[PDB]
Amino acid sequence: MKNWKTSAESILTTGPVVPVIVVKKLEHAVPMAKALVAGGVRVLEVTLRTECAVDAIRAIAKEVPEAIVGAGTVLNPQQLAEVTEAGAQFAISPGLTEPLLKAATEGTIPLIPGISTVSELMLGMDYGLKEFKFFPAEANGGVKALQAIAGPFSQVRFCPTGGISPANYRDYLALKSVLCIGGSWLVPADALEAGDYDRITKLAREAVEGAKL
Amino acid sequence: MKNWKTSAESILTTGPVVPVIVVKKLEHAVPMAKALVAGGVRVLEVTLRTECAVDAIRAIAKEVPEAIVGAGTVLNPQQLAEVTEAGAQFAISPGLTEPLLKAATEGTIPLIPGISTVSELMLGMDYGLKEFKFFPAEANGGVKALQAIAGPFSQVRFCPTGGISPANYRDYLALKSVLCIGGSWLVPADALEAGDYDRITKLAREAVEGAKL
Amino acid sequence: MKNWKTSAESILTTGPVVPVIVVKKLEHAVPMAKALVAGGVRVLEVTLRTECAVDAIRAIAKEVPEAIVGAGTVLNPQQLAEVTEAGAQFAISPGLTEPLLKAATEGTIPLIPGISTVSELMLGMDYGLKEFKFFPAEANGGVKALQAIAGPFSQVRFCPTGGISPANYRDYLALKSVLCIGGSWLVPADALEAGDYDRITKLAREAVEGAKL
Repeated sequence: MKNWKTSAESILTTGPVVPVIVVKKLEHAVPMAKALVAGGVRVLEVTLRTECAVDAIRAIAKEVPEAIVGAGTVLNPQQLAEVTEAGAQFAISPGLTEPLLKAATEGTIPLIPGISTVSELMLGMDYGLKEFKFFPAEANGGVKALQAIAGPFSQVRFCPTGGISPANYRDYLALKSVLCIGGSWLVPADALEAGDYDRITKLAREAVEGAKL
Repeated sequence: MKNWKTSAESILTTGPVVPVIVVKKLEHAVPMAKALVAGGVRVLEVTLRTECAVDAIRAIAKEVPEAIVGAGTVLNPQQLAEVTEAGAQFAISPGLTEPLLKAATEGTIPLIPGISTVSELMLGMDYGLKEFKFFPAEANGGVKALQAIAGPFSQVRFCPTGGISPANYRDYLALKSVLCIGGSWLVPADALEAGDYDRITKLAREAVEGAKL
Repeated sequence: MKNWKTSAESILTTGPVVPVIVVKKLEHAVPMAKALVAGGVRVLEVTLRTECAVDAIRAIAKEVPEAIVGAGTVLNPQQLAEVTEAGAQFAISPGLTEPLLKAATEGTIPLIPGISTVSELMLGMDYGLKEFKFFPAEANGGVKALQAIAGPFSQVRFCPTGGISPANYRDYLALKSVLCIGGSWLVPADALEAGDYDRITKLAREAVEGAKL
């Protein structure tokens, strides 16, 4: 993608699972990141759903070089600019709009936007993108929906997210159109609100092993 | 929003139910509006699906000032201008497009447009909107679908419509992201056609009563 | 549209079933085509999902004059221009984009674009289209979705495709808003390579006979 030195494809094929992270207390950012890395998970999506989000991204970026940190829930060019300055390596949006696609295209980091319909995918393809997030996965119609929607597009790859759990992420990873999935079970709130990092690491390891066929 | 004296939020917080009205005979418009008001329902969405629709809005605005009358099935700038001229206090659309959104934001009355996906939600948000219609609610996957779609957006509120009835409207009204719902059961075509306003008033009163949470 | 001698309506109203074709081997096109027509199916959608696609359209348009040959999976003004020159009589897309919609109205052949949501349908209507593909049918919310849409748009007509087979195509065909159905069951891959045109004619024949309501 001309202006992106790091391809969206490389972000999505780094591992089978990209954790959708919600960090409430900035102090838990780094240890949580190092914990995930300890469990074999290197691409971390920090969602812009909390006050400390961007700060969390900046911290992880400077302190956990063994992890590729990025931003999630990026809804517009303003937020894209913010996470880019904070050090995010990639951006994930739950959906897409032309202003976001355009600023991302002209930007320096890869954006992996979510889509729910073929028209949304085609719009994204008009901007040169080939990797997308399928969100909300289950609500969109699960594996069947993704299969139909991926049908007429052989070169497109997806990262299904939304309703994905240890019980069904294998069903998605099995699809040839899928590169990886997104899950929020790796960094449970309760576990993060207790400093139980050993628990996080184990969830990552299980997530990675549970993905290997 | 800057140019709207009456906020979209105000429209949706007025009551738990917004009747989606289809009036075929102009002469029924006023007594219908009075009957609904009598039942405790005053946010009246007159859909642009019949020739007398615009005249209906005008008649109601004039003869039943106590009701907050507006337009539905507004598909483009032209129609939006036409109903605004006719006295509609708000506008509802089953979906959205940039031309409609831009014209609405430039206009004087709130537009509460329908979306089905996150990308459509984001487009509306690009124009500053925060209140939306979720249509067709049931066909889009119902409550589950909406919760998934509303997940990444805490400040957004909805008015789901499409397949909602006394049987399930409390399922929607129970959600934190839902302010109210739209339904067509308060004004059955036969009742309206038969000038049976007692029935309409009863339906409205039962609707308001059953929505209590 | 102003520049379509053969309306989209004409295409969709020709027969009850429109086979979505994927031709891997040129030279399989004509025999397959003739096989379909012999069964009573004249409208053939050749999807741009293979290298020989464009060649198959030209080959079928030359050796089978009665068949109404068209292109499928047309995604951008480039593929549209290509198929048009190759002799496609119409174009079908999985979804729609403004660039594609614009080039279509400027072109010479009718475009029947797919839509999944009311917002996408409205975009298409902003370009004057009245006929649309409903894809992916099942995932979109199947029959009930379509009916929900008929409310605000009673003049729009659809050709639903995706998850439709003899077990359910009648459920769609029964709807007033439906002109015809799209399906792939008329030409089973195995049957093609096996050179079993008889099977194709029987499937096509049963398709038409089964549609009679």
